[PDB]
This record gives sequence, C-alpha cells and structure tokens, in this order.
Amino acid sequence: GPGLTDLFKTEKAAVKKMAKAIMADPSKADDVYQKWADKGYTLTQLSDFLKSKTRGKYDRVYNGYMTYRDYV
Repeated sequence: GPGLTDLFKTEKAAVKKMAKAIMADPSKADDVYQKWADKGYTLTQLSDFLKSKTRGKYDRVYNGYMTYRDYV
C-alpha cells in the first residue's frame, strides 16, 4: 500500500484489497475464491498476504478460504 509496513504493490498488497472486501461482504467472496485457485494462490502464501492481524479483518477472510483445501 502507501505505507512502510506494506510498501508493496504486488500480490500481497493486491490480495489485501479483496481480503478487506470479503471481510465485510461474503457474497462477492465466491469470485475471489475462484480467482485465488485461478492463479494457484496457495494458503501458505495467503498467510503472507493476510499476515497482519486485526479482529474481524483477516480471520473471517482466510478461515473461510482455507476450506478450499478439502475441495481442490
């Protein structure tokens, strides 16, 4: 982003955009879940993107996402 902690603008800064977007709205989540498998975004890297922690911010988002491991 435009910060020092997340000074990136690549994937890890890209995924946070959708993370916080799913954080609130779980309807649009389906597309992004597919988009993640679409590029082969693996959960272990997902934890790098959503590395930062905030209550209700990242938890909802990746805890729901990790369920894809039992699907594909």
